Amino acid sequence: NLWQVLNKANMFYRIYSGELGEELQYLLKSCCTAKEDVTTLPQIYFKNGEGYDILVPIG
RNA sequence: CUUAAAGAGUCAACCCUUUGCUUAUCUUCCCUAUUUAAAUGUUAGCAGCCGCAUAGGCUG
Repeated sequence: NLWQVLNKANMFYRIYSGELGEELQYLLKSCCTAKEDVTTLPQIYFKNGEGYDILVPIG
């Protein structure tokens, strides 16, 4: 699948630095998005100096 | 307010059987245990006889 080919011989960094094309850089980055959901995830408090931040640790 | 917050692992059982660790052995020679000295500590608390005494006295 795409997971094997993008992960050997540093192929994801090769598409990321555009040795195989800038329009491919676009295709890669079109899939590289940040989708967010905080349900069923741990939510802890970390001290940031006179206050706390709710950190949601993702692996 | 801690990768916070939350959670039933349950069940079941035939390890079997078999067997030759035998064989032969020099332990061995050696040689100073020597010398003293208070048993003291009263070292015994007896035998009769005068008596109701297992109270108290006397006799040696």
